[PDB]
Amino acid sequence: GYDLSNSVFSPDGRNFQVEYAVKAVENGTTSIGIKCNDGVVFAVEKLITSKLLVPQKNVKIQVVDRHIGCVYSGLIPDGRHLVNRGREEAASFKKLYKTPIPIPAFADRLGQYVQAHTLYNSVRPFGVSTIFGGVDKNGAHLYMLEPSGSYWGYKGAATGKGRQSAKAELEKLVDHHPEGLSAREAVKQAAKIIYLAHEDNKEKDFELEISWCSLSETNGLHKFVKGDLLQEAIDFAQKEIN
Amino acid sequence: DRHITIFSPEGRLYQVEYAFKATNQTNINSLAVRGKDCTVVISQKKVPDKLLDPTTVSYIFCISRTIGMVVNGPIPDARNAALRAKAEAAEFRYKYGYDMPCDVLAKRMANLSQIYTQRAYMRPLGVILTFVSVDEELGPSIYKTDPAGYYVGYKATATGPKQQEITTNLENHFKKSKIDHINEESWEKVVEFAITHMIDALGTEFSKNDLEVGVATKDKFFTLSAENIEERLVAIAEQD
Amino acid sequence: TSIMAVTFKDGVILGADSRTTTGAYIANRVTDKLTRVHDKIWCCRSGSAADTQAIADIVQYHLELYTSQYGTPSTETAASVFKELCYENKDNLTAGIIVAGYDDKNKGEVYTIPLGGSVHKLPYAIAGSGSTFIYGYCDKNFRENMSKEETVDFIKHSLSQAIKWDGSSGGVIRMVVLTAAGVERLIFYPDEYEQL
Amino acid sequence: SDPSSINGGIVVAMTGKDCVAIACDLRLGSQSLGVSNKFEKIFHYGHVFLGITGLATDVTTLNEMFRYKTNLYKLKEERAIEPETFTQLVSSSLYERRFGPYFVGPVVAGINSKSGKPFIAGFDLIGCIDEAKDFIVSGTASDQLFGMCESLYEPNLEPEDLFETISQALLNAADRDALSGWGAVVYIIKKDEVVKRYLKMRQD
Amino acid sequence: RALSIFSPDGHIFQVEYALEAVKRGTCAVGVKGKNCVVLGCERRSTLKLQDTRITPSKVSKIDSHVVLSFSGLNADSRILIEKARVEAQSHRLTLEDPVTVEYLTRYVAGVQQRYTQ
Amino acid sequence: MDIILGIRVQDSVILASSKAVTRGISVLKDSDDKTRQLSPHTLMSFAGEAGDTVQFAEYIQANIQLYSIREDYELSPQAVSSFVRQELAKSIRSRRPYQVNVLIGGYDKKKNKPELYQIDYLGTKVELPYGAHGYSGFYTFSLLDHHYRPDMTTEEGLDLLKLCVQELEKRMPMDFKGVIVKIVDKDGIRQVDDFQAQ
Amino acid sequence: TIFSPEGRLYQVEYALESISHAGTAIGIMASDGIVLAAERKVTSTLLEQDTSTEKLYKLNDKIAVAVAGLTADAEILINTARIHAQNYLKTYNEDIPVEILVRRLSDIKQGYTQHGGLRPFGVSFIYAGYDDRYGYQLYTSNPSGNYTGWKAISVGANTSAAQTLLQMDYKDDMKVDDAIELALKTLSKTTDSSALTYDRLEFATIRKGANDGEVYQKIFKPQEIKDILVKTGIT
Amino acid sequence: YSFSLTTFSPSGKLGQIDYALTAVKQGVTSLGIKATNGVVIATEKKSSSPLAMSETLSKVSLLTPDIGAVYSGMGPDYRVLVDKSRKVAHTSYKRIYGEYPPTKLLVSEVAKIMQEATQSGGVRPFGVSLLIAGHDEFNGFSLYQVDPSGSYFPWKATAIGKGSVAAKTFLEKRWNDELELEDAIHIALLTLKESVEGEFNGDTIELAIIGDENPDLLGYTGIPTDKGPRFRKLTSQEINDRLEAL
Amino acid sequence: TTIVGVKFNNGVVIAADTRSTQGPIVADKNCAKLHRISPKIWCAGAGTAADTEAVTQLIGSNIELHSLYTSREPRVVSALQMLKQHLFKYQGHIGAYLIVAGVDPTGSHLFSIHAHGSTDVGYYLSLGSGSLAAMAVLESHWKQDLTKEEAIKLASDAIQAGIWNDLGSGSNVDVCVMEIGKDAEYLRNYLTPNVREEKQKSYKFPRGTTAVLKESIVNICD
Ligand SMILES: [Mg+2]
Ligand SMILES: [Mg+2]
Ligand SMILES: [Mg+2]
Ligand SMILES: [Mg+2]
Ligand SMILES: [Mg+2]
Ligand SMILES: [Mg+2]
Ligand SMILES: [Mg+2]
Repeated sequence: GYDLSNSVFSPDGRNFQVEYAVKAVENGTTSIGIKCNDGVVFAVEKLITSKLLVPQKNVKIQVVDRHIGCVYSGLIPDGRHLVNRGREEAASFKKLYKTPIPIPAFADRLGQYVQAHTLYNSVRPFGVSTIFGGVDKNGAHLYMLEPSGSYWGYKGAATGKGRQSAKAELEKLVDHHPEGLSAREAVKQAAKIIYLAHEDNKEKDFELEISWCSLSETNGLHKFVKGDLLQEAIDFAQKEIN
Repeated sequence: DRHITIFSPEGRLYQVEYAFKATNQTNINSLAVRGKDCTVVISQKKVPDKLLDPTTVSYIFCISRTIGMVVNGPIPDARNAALRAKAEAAEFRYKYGYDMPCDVLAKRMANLSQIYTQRAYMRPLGVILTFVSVDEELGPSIYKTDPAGYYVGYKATATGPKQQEITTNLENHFKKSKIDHINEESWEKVVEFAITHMIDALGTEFSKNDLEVGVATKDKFFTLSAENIEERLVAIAEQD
Repeated sequence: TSIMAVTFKDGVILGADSRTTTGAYIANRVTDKLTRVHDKIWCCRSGSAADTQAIADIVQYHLELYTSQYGTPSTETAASVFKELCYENKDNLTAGIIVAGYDDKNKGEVYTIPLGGSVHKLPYAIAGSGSTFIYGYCDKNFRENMSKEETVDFIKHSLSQAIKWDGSSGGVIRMVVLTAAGVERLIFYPDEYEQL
Repeated sequence: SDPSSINGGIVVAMTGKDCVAIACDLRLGSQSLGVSNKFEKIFHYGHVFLGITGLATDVTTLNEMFRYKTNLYKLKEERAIEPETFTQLVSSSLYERRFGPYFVGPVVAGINSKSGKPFIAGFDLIGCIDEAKDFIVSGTASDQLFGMCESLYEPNLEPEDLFETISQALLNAADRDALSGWGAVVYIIKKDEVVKRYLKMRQD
Repeated sequence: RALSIFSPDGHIFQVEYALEAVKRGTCAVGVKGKNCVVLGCERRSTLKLQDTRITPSKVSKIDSHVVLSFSGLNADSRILIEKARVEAQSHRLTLEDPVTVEYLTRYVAGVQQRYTQ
Repeated sequence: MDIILGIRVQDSVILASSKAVTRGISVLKDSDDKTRQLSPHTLMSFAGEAGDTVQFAEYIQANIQLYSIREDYELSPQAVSSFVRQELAKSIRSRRPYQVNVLIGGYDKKKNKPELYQIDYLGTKVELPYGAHGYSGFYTFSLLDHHYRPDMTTEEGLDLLKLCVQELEKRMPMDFKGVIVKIVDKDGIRQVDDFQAQ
Repeated sequence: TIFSPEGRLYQVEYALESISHAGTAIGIMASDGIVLAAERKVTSTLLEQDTSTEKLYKLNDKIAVAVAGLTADAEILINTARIHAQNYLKTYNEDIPVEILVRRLSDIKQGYTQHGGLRPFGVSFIYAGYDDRYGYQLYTSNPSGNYTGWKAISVGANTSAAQTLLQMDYKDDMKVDDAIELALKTLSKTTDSSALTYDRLEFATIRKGANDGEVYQKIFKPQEIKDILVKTGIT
Repeated sequence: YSFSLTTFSPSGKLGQIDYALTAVKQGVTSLGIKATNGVVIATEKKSSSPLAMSETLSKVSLLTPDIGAVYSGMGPDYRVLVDKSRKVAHTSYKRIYGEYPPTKLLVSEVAKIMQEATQSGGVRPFGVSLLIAGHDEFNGFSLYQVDPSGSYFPWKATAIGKGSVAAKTFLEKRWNDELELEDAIHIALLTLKESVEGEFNGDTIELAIIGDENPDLLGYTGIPTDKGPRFRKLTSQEINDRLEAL
Repeated sequence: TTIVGVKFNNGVVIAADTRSTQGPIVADKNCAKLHRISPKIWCAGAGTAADTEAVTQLIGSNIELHSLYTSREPRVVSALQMLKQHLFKYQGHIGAYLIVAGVDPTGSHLFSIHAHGSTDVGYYLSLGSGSLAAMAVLESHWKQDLTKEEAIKLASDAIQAGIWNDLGSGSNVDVCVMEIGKDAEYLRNYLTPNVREEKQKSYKFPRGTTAVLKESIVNICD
């Protein structure tokens, strides 16, 4: 009976409801991020349930303020909620301190909020995990946040169903390029990694979505990868996919 | 009777008891000791995933200019305690005109924990907090609080799964030396002593990326970096 | 009250008289109007002693917390906090403050938060009743990227004038030097500034 | 317009050897119009007397309030309140309304049942306490009273003598006050007994 | 928390049970003649050594011309009675005419209903 | 202001009240009743600001009636007045005070004595043999003080009242259109419909 | 605060059970006074009975109540009882009539019965009081919020036992000295312990001495109980 | 959770209350003995490790300069209870009469705090029992025990927690109404010894008394009405000096 | 009113006159204006007396609690910060002007708070109607490093300045010395210079002089 109410500590000191929330996450689309030399790339797998979907429209990556990019996997709506709060939290930070919210600051903000939803049985944990980051006064930052509110910084991160395949791919990158990775490369790389991770869900045709926040390619602001730069990586992935 | 903090027929609070188990979920051990004029706290640092940015993994927090706190428990509950610790510390200063005494900060945090123990809607936090500083009135200090709402001051202490091993090790040292503190004038040595006795009890060797040290001297608490740890780690590989 | 903060090559200096009056009575002749809101962010206070002391105390607090959570605050941020307080509560405040701070990337910076609660960043700033008299002198003798020595004098001169003419100003001249090397407290007596 | 000068009235309290006295006039008026000549301003909760002068509705109210308060006090503590204690009660009770006060001027008088030390005290409309061992005055003829007291008063008077003194003080002071008079009441308080006397005086 | 709620059969148990409490209460009766109404009630006899002089009578005046007797939880009644008396004076004070028995009734009724939802 | 007078003889309390209601420049009504029966042995007369006047009296009435029902008892005049004092003493420090003055005459069935209470808009309450509010006192007190006697008959009081009313009609500037008189005694409250000539 | 399928309020019924486990309080209303006696629960040689007050409380100078149930629960109600008394006095300048105070206390209890979701008060009261309208009165209120008035009554443990004994020896024209005797008698025959001893009693009377006019409430001091005990013969 | 967590059970028992009383029973022993010119309360400092520092845990607390409290049960619950108690001594009393409340009243206030835990929605009772000792001009000396129910009663002597019955029995025999403070301390010490498992000395015992006024502890000289606090905690040394005279 | 705070080589002393006045009338020819906030922290106040007493007791109380809760001796900067935040809260309406002095673990302190909530620090300060007469003296005889005795004299004289030259002050001098190592010593009526001379006659009336109409015994007991 220790898994029926949220805040309940099982006899092993685990919060079961949090853990089930993770399952909701696992059942979701794959998404990743790659911290690069001076920015971060975000990419996600958009599952095309049917031809009736208007192409390149149901955008899933979101921005917070003007420099933080956010992507998550799990119950989509729960993510939106988390972002909205991020936005409110970011503004309040700017209003009072003028400087846009530093990513570590932002992260802790989201963290504290989520952690709170595992404190009372009158709330259910968030059925999502978010990967986000951006550029700030001192470097790039990539973070991943889980339903328990836990979050840490990453060099690369992934989540969703193709998660293990993806992480594997990310790990390769960290070991082959300790120097860093140019924003352009990471883009292509993310494209690949997603294509790859897509195999754990190898049954439906997909639409890739990528975004970046680079100090040299986007001035430190979050912009989506579209047009020429997007086709380039789609093909790069379509290439190394065989 | 076992889902909210009400009493059991035996007169126990199970949820409080299970919270104590969560404190161990991380599998990190730490310890703290008091110097002649400082206080140190070592804690293991374990970065599993290669994809993690090692620099952001810590369970040691700078609460105020003079107070440091180490947490044994899950990260979420840890940070949740930190933020409040920080705030409470600030508010204390603003309202009273002098920095919040570590022991006072601890009692405060303890009182907040007691509340989750008595109110059904609040789950306790599965974390144990060790507060350290060099009190302007009390000197080097270590005050630890737990999910039961208990808090007390220590000559030295340790926390983690291998708590008892470390404790006995230290218990022995103090029974031998007769004093309630390491007898060294510099923090560097106390840090050493600390890491030494850690190695001694856990039976393991530490590199620079496996430790996390925090020091508190008059008017300031800081965390050493890898490089600073090394100078300690090196200096130790000569006595042992 | 006469106060000014001047940014120089190595950082910034804040100077001010030391007289607080209640009418023509000198309630306190050794007042310290140079307030620390943070290690290297200080503010000069002009207006209601009560209003400013409070605002200061509050910014000092907001910044202590900022620190705990996100590290060292910029001067721009210290300013924004002051502005926020002054602007949002304008109806019940009589305070004009100068915020000056030192940072390694920005060197010295100076902000003036006038009565309306607005903020202006400037090379130097002067404020207080005695300031009226030295706008001419200051706009004339001020040059950018001066040495500490030069700056000290420029402040010592401007303020001795202000003290000369304004009766609401006097006492001793206090200064605070904010540079990478640290924080220095300076004090000049009447016996010196009076005859320059 | 000054609420403290609409109804008129004065009170005075003095201490002697093992006793205290407290007197008040009886007029209740509305400006120039005398309205009642039977408005005692002295009340007691056990062996503690409170005299109150000022706006009459407030005089009434407060009296009602302190009974209530002294009553519960007795139930909880199982003993009668003491002068010193009552005093702090009155004070705190008045400061409670620091920004919309009861326009009155209270005077406490009694003898501590344990120590036997005579006690009197007075307050202004917001609790500022005046504790003097000689005498306390309040009312529209305060100036008058001070004059009389400062002259007529001398320490350690016997009940029989204090009586005269306080009566005279009250009486002549009242005669120089428009809004006071129409009768007077004097209490002579001793550890064991308390005598109350009405004085004959000009009815103008 | 919703106590009075529906059941699969369309009943509000709490309301239904309320009725049972009524059944356990002593009897009360009222019959109306041609130019009068009489209300009689039986007195409770669980324990006897009562001071009839003071004991809360079973018939209560709502107003100089309206009465109310009941059967059930003696406590629960007092409330209905108070609210009724208060509304009797209130009607007078705003309509300048005392309540009609119907109105009074419709009032006390409305109260009970409210407590059911 | 209007006239409100009361005088308690030995077995009752007589209350007389002006019959005029003035609104600005014209006299609207010449037959107003400025009193309400609180309980069958307690009457309250009143004079003050336009609405406040009635609104207050009716409130008191309702509240005294409700107690009579809830308790099956009639509060003593003394009780009825303390209640009224308290209600006034409360409004003096409210948002908008009831600018009302009232006299309360009642026959205390328990004590078997008549009782007259004077209470002003401030909560100043006092018990007297005769009393009035506003300027009414200024002209009549001199007469009352002179001729009043505790053992007066109801008739003696009505004459004394008459005399008082006469003086008012003689020296008082405004036309109050006469008075309405009521007596409160052991048998209740009756209106002396013979005070235009008696 | 819900109903059972039988039309009963669980918590109230159960509350009453708790009460029956409480010491016995007895109130006997005479012609010229009222008596209240009560047997203390859990005592010892070391308990200070002298400076004790756990079952008999003064509500007002004219009203006192005997308690059977949770002492703490009692005190809460008592305080608000003492307060209503005083409020009424401020408002009207007359002592509150016993029934009004009683009715008020009861309505509070009833509250806990009908709404909120808070457990009722595990307490039952016997009110001995006097007033100018009905003279001496004795009342009782229990957790349901119901109250009623008696010539003699008891609460707590062994009620039926005691009530039966009371109904047996009680007669309309009684006198205090006799009621005292009877009160003690009954307690003595319904106790669950060895024998009635002063250290186990609480006793109080409300008399209107003929050589005066105001009612005097007297709470018996331990010695006086011991004395009143010898005279009535419990030895 | 706005409904009472302590409900009445069919037999007429307040579950959570009885359980809380159970929790109290498992706590360390603490006692209080009332003499003619004083009161003493003592307990044992159950060091949960020799690494902890015994002093940083006052099991005996001052509530007002003339009233002290010791407990048995869950310490945390006591800690917060002491806070609320000290506060209410001020808000409900010194801030109104300019003097500290008398023991029975403060006791009564604390009681009130616990009863509310016994009925307010969403809480569990306090798992502690306190012995509160104090003095006041009018009532003299007193000792009171307060339970989670909210029930409180006065004692000549008593003990609570673990060996309560044995202790109460030892006290029952030694106590008499002619005891001078030193003697009660003695008996307190004796009584304490029997329930104490390990080492019994000034660092494992905590005695405190309420006796004559200590001007030396006042902090200033001048005003002659207040001659000082009557509550005084015994020092390790002062304790030992009496132990050695066993 | 005249109150002064003078800091000395190892402590601080504060003093004040003892005259309370309602308008131009000496109400209390000897009231006390020296309040205790905590055993070793005292303050003197001028302005609306009821306010100085109230704000004093209130903070003293909150100070007594903070101590108990932190198991630490009270600190002046705390008393300061608390008074100033409360006074400031009430935008000047709590007419309390205070000089708060006292010793604590960090040393000796002397501050002044104006009713609007502004504070000052100095080695010597004064407040009240006698403020200027007293400050005149301090500005003439004060020197750095006064002994305990020099400070008492100084603070004492200053109050005398106000006593003689200010209509708003008078009667006697109260002193309170807070030395670091020792207990605070409150010297009530350290100085008594204004004693009324023996009246020229006795106004003791001969018994029976007053006219009584009715006599009766009042009942105190229940
Ligand atoms: Mg994982
Ligand atoms: Mg909880
Ligand atoms: Mg809960
Ligand atoms: Mg000048
Ligand atoms: Mg005056
Ligand atoms: Mg006169
Ligand atoms: Mg003078």
